[PDB]
Formats: sequence, C-alpha cells, structure tokens
Amino acid sequence: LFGAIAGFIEGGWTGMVDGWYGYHHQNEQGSGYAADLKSTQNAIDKITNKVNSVIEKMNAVGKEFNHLEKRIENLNKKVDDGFLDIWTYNAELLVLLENERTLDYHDSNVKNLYEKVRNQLKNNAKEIGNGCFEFYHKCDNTCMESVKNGTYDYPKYSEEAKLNR
Amino acid sequence: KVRDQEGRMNYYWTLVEPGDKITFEATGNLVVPRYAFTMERDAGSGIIISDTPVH
Repeated sequence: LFGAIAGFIEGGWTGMVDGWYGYHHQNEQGSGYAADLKSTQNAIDKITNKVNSVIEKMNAVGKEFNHLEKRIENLNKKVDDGFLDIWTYNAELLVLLENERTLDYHDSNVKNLYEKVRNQLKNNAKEIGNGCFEFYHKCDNTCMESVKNGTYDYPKYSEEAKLNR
Repeated sequence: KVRDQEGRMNYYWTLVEPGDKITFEATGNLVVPRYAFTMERDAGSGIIISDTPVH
C-alpha cells in the first residue's frame, strides 16, 4: 500500500476518461484533464499479461460399480472430492491474491507519477497537499506540456518564481 | 420368482481380436449369439445419466 489512491489523493476523477492515471491543469488559458498515456499503456500491457498468465495456467464421466465394490467406489469418490477441493482452493486463493497485487500496482503508479512531477517542479511550486501544486510563476500551456512530457526547465523560471515565493 | 420366472439366465461377453477365433460347444443350456458388434475405439466419448431433452 502506497497511500495515493485513497490517500493524499482522496477521490477519482470521472472527468478523466482518456486514461487511468493523469493530470488536471488550471492556467489562464483554461482548465482541462489529460491522461498520462505512457503509464496507462504500460499498465494495460502488464495487466493483460497478468490475466493471460492466470488463464494459461489452468489448461470426464463417472464410473459404475456393483454392490460388491463399495470400497473402490469410495476410493473414486474420495479422489474426485479431493481434487475438487484442491482446485476450488487454488482458484479462490489466486483471485484473492491477484486482486491485492493489482490494486497495489495501481497505487504505485499514481504515487510514482506524483513523485516524478514533484522532483521536476521542486521549489518553483507549492504542494497544496491534496495532490496538486500551485506554481509560483505564470506559465502557460507550453509549461504543462513540458511537465507532462518530462522536459521541464527549472532554470527558466527559477528567478521568476523566486520573487513570488 | 422375479418377472414370473424361477430359473435364471446369466449373460456373458467377450472381445475377439483380429485373426482370433471363438468356439462354442454345448450339450444344452446355451443361448447362442445372433448379432455381434464390430467396434472402433476413439477417446472423447462417455456415458451420462440425464433427463435433459435432446435438441
């Protein structure tokens, strides 16, 4: 557990519809939602592989006995019930563990996205605490495109952000 | 008496391989074959007990 999905980000965005994890900006040019497509694509590939691996791992009639073969009939019944119990247990356990692993995977993705944006903005922005940063400089759509790509220019706004800080 | 009969009939079967012969000798009490079944084997069949209709 990484404390992001139900942690410092306390709610999901129905507005976000282009991806699983993403970003919301509020410039002077307008508001918007925009998903992180690289993270979403990687997550989709990994989870598809997970489902396929669960599927690929899994892949009769009865016998009749007369009244003088009760021992062999009981042996057959024991074999059938034992295998049934083992396979039921395996299926339940696999689903239960895989679900937690998936949820933790999503939590890790969200937290890593937050970490990546933070290590890029540094002191030019302020952590509000709910999941967002308030920039100390007035930078436009090109700014948030750069932040999303990962090509933010800290020296470019370092001086401008210092007076407002 | 079951089915209004006091005597009995025991039923026997055998499998004769290709090139092999079967021989019946008697002085009484034999219910002889009339029809025999040439049989071919392939896996994937079975016997199920069901009251479900066939469509």
